[PDB]
Amino acid sequence: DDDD
Amino acid sequence: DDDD
Amino acid sequence: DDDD
Amino acid sequence: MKILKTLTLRGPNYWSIRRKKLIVMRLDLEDLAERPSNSIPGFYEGLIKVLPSLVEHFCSPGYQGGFLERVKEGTYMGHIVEHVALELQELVGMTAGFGRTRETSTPGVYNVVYEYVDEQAGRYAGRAAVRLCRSLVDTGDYPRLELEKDLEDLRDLGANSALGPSTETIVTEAEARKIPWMLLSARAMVQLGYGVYQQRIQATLSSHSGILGVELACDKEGTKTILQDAGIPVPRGTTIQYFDDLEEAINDVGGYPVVIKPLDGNHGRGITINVRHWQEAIAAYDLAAEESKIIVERYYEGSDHRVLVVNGKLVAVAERIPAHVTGDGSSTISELIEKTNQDPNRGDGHDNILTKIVVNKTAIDVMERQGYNLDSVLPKDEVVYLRATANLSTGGIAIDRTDDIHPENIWLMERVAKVIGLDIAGIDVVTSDISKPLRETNGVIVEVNAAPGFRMHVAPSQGLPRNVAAPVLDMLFPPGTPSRIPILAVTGTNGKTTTTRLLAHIYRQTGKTVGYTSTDAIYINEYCVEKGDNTGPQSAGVILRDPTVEVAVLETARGGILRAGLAFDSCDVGVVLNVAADHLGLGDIDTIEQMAKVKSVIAEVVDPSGYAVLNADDPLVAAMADKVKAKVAYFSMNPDNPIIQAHVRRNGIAAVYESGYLSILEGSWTLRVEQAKLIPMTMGGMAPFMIANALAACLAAFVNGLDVEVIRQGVRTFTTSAEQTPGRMNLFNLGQHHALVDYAHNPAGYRAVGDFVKNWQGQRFGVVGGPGDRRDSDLIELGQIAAQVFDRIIVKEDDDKRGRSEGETADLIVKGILQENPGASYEVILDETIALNKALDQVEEKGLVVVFPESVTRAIDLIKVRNPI
Amino acid sequence: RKIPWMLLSARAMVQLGYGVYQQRIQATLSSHSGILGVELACDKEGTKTILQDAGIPVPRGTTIQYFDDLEEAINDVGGYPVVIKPLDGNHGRGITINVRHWQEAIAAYDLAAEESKIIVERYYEGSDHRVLVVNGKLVAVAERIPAHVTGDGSSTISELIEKTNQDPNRGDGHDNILTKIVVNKTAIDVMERQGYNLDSVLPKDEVVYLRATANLSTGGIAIDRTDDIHPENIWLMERVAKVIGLDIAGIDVVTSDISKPLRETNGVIVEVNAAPGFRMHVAPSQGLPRNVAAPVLDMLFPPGTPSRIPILAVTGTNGKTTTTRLLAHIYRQTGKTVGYTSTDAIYIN
Amino acid sequence: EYCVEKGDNTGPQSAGVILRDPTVEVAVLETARGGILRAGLAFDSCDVGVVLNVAADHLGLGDIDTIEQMAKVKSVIAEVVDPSGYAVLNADDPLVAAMADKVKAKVAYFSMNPDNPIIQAHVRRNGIAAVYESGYLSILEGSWTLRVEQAKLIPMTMGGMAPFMIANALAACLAA
Ligand SMILES: Nc1ncnc2c1ncn2[C@@H]1O[C@H](COP(=O)(O)OP(=O)(O)OP(=O)(O)O)[C@@H](O)[C@H]1O
Ligand SMILES: Nc1ncnc2c1ncn2[C@@H]1O[C@H](COP(=O)(O)OP(=O)(O)OP(=O)(O)O)[C@@H](O)[C@H]1O
Ligand SMILES: Nc1ncnc2c1ncn2[C@@H]1O[C@H](COP(=O)(O)OP(=O)(O)OP(=O)(O)O)[C@@H](O)[C@H]1O
Ligand SMILES: Nc1ncnc2c1ncn2[C@@H]1O[C@H](COP(=O)(O)OP(=O)(O)OP(=O)(O)O)[C@@H](O)[C@H]1O
Ligand SMILES: [Mg+2]
Ligand SMILES: [Mg+2]
Ligand SMILES: [Mg+2]
Ligand SMILES: [Mg+2]
Ligand SMILES: [Mg+2]
Ligand SMILES: [Mg+2]
Ligand SMILES: [Mg+2]
Ligand SMILES: [Zn+2]
Repeated sequence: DDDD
Repeated sequence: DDDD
Repeated sequence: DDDD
Repeated sequence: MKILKTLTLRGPNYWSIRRKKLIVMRLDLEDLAERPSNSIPGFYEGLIKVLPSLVEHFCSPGYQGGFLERVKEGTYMGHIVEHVALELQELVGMTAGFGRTRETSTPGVYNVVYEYVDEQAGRYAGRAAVRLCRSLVDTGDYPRLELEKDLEDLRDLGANSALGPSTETIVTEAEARKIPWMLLSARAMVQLGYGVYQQRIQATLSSHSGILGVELACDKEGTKTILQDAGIPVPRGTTIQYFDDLEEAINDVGGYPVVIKPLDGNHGRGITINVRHWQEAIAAYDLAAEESKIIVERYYEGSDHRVLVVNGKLVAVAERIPAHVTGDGSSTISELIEKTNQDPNRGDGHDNILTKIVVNKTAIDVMERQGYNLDSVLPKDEVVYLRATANLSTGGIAIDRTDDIHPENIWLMERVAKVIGLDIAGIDVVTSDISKPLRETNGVIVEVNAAPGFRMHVAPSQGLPRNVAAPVLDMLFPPGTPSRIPILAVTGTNGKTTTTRLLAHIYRQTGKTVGYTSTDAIYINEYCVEKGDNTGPQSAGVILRDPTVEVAVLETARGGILRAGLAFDSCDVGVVLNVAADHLGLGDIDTIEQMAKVKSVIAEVVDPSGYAVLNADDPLVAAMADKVKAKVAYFSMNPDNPIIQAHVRRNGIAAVYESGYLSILEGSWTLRVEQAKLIPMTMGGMAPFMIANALAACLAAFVNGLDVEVIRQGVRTFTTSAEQTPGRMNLFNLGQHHALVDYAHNPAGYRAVGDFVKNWQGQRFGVVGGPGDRRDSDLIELGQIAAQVFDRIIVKEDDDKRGRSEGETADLIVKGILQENPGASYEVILDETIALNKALDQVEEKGLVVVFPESVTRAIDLIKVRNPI
Repeated sequence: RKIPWMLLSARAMVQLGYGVYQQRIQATLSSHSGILGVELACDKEGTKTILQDAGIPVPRGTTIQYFDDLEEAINDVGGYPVVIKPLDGNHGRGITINVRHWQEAIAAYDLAAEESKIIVERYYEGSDHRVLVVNGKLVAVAERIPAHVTGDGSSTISELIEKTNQDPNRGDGHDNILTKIVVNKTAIDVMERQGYNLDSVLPKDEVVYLRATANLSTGGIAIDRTDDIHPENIWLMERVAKVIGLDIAGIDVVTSDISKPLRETNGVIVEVNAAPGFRMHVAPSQGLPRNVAAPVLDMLFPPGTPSRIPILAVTGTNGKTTTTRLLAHIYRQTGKTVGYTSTDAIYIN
Repeated sequence: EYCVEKGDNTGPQSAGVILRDPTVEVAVLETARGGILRAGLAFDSCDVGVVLNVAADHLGLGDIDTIEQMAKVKSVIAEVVDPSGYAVLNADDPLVAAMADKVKAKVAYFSMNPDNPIIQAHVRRNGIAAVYESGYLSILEGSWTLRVEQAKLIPMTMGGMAPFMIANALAACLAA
């Protein structure tokens, strides 16, 4: 939830 | 949820 | 610093 | 074979300056020490068949046939487990090649040193190498399944510790630019830089990313409202709170080509892209309805483009296309998928450029909407999509279009990032032609993303890769600014703590925040952070991670270097004060030549633009000048030292003691700093060892740029009083009598104090202390020293601890003192607390008594019974 | 200070200043508040780890994943005077402050167990102090005390509550300085633990608490102690804010004496808060009110800098559009970004 | 763009006009063998030293008879570059590439052939090079490729049909  |  |  | 001890080194060390990541294993060859390979039947064939890959290893002969030849020859097992630990790591893709062996202790115990990539995998491979080798010197083989399971454990250990690819990208560029980095204990964060210049990152978020911008960007309705008020083109559309209102919503949008999304996110799921009929709208609703509560947006034609903006400036543009096959001859879809899924650039994930195309129910569903299924033959050049959206991880492609973007579109993208408030942002654009203005192609901006990934820009399937990280590091560390704070590292056998406190005191006179570590505590600007022995790499890390520190002064001990390496990699000033024979026999360092190699680590890590400060009066220290890549400065207590003279003639810098002054020689000019008699740490000029420490601190401050006037102010106001530096020259005035409390350990400190005593301008010289039972057989030497200095020598060595027997230590001192000079009233008293140090009036008026107690805490409590001034 | 302000269309944000000098705020968060600092401050275990590695005093304690392991956890802490919290937040709820017995520990567990998954911290003595730090610099300190009554003559607790709840400074909320004291089952529960109930007469000067924690909104008080804080304690508080990474931060400190170093009074830092409120500092019940906002505006708009961009307004019956385009063209020759509006369109450069 | 003096203005006497001029911020100086052999260099040290090629012109003059001697005259520029600066060498020229072992400064290379072994060995050690590839003039910096422009779109190059003009454009881009 951190490489969009 | 904004005046801690 | 050279090898094995 | 047993493993007795394991150390993990992380930084420049004894074995290597460059090989920072090493495991040192202390291996006990209980067996095998007496059996050099050829005495172990079968130990050649078993080794090569279990590990057939142990071929490329050169060992010492220098060529590809170097190792193995040495197994046929009488090589001992401690040299073999070392080539197995390296090979086991190589077999799972972790590259390591350095290693060494040395015999220590009693015969049969060896130090096995090898390189690691991952810390846990490294230690694992070591233990595994021992088991493999032990089975083969018992039996003739090693089960294949006991090799494969160990290789599986190494693969998992090296996977669990991996950084994600967006962090690897930033870290690699940071190393190229010489920016230091560390992992932090919380939330997978990484620190870049030292002290006051530190920055933090977490994947694609940084210390410059604001919370309001990030939260707004995650609110799809909020983002749309803000942008359309700014005149930015966005899709037309509305919202429904899961009522069956689609039949009406489609009317505000303007017709059936609509998009139905879940009303919240759950990854890229629940989205129907091009609805054309009512029945399709119903199906789309039921799927969208699965998530929490836009639903009917107008559908726009064009390709999906990703634009990356970093500091209000455009960095990269990529066009994304979903997994597909085409009419590459008159073949079926199932044949076409198998044909292209064999491409050498496809497989797994982040292993190669592309991944595999997978047929699943969702591929079938996407094809049904296009009028196709797996058995259909495509017309020449027909394209069939197997996925609704583009993504490299699902088998799609990415094309670099960075140089094809129109100047007006560049302006608009930068304005979007600023309106939302993001530093690093990804922008999703739908357009038929990125080379024309969006107003002419009727394109829209669909989404803004905080913390975007970089894979499509650093590893595109078509076009040129872009260095995305460079623009990130440029905003965090703007050109011309530092990423580091000054580091002054102090080492040597004796005098480190005193030198460290004086040097910190001098820098403090400039008004900066100075942090330092010593054997007493960790301090910042005169406040204590932690107490106790705080030397070593764990304390150095407290100061370097501290956001307020501008200057770091660190005393460095051999214990820390031998146990875990240095904490900082490089420094500006490296000071080596002396090499002497203390701590020998510990840590596998038996000789003075070896101790010199431990101390030289500091001199060898000084940055080429910095300085090494060496003692020209010390033969082992002066010799380090030929290893140093940095500039060299020297200090001495004798202005005529040939080294100093040769050096200043070549326009070097030196500090000397001359004519009662401490002065700096810079080329042909002499700069006087102050007189020894006027500097309080020096006992009226009568303590040569204190003068030498003052010279080293003054020279380090000078070569690093401080002015002379600042240095004078610092030496004039520095104190080492009782209750500040207990046990380090505490002189007490008690009636017509003086007494000194100190704490010598190795003999050099008994001599250093003895010289102070020789210079005492008073009457009798007495000694009321001595060594404990923790010393090596140097009691006679210590006795000989006392006999050369004092005329009142009373022996005390039968104390409260009595580490060995009773009074034998005192008897050995007596043998020494009466050997050298049987003329100092050589009484043995043993009671050091209520007799030796109590009957002090045996000493003539204004004489001096020196206390070398087991414990200074007691000595300074006892001396006080006489009411000191 | 003559800084222009506007409300924005999204997320209740307010804009301060014009053009390139604009700043945004949302309550107590601003355009200078970083996400990593704010998220770390909301992670109680993460915050504790980071601070103790920096040499900052924090409570001793452990964690349990809702197993009945309290009987063992109390041993690592060092004895029964312990604190049991829910393992996550749900406002100031589910917390037992001073456990002394096993049976109490069990009751505390069942209540803490209601939330998602520290449970046994050592209990420390002292008062609850709130410290406000704005830009790596201390602004205000206040001491907080929970709702209570005292032995103000030989009266019962129920009489004492009615006596003090008539005070003209009490009522409603943000309408006056103090609010009303309300007796409910939770007041009764707090009094039972002290050996009292509503019909008991208090001894002279005895103090009975009606609440477990301090809060002005529940009837407690706040005392300004800003000028009584020791220089070493000031240094430590500023260091805490910088270690976490917050611009505006509230720090919760437990100590018996704010005028002595925390190491001498054996005090601890209990919590760090992003986006703290200001009521206790701008409207204390005792002491002098502080202008908290002034230090905030000083970091957003540093002294000597502008908050506005030049505005050139053109009017008149005829000739406005022509004059507007020429004037914009002239300013543009200086290399600046010029925006303008006319009857034909809105343009930027 | 204003002319101060006209005529052959190479040599140390002209370099001195620019260096003594109170308005100049950057100095770019073409340096000839005539000036070096007759009176030495005017500046002692420099930031960038560019050596384009060595060829057999002017032999027999100034006591320089051989190509090996002419190479020693040209190498004077490479040897006066400050250690913090760069020497820019032609990797396609055997006498020029060889000067790299005399240089105390950093070395950058340029070539018209991306596969030149020198360039490959150099970028693998994280050096900098400029090459002509795929119709583009580009800079190789470590593992990354930076494209500057296409040869066909740069007017000094005759539509991409004049290789010697491309080579000069590469040297100027790399020095900048
Ligand atoms: N109105 C529209 N017209 C045409 N295409 C659209 C429209 N809206 C979205 N898309 C496309 O559909 C896809 C949906 O992306 P979306 O905005 O909903 O983010 P998401 O699906 O929730 O998360 P993710 O990006 O990981 O898939 C994008 O590839 C985009 O190109
Ligand atoms: N060159 C020297 N400089 C200062 N003190 C010395 C020197 N040589 C011997 N000594 C004596 O030994 C003692 C060493 O104390 P000091 O703390 O300064 O060294 P140290 O390196 O910090 O020891 P440690 O390893 O325990 O930290 C002094 O009090 C002094 O009596
Ligand atoms: N170890 C401790 N020793 C003594 N008192 C404590 C300890 N821990 C917390 N407290 C006190 O108990 C209260 C609990 O505050 P807490 O840290 O759990 O935040 P919270 O209750 O979850 O949210 P809120 O502040 O709104 O009540 C505080 O008033 C604090 O003074
Ligand atoms: N003083 C004046 N300056 C310029 N134009 C004038 C003036 N007086 C009369 N005119 C005439 O009237 C027209 C006014 O055009 P202009 O756009 O410049 O004024 P305007 O204020 O913008 O009108 P509007 O209210 O529609 O915006 C000109 O084209 C010109 O023919
Ligand atoms: Mg070897
Ligand atoms: Mg998207
Ligand atoms: Mg020591
Ligand atoms: Mg020390
Ligand atoms: Mg709190
Ligand atoms: Mg009008
Ligand atoms: Mg008009
Ligand atoms: Zn070997």
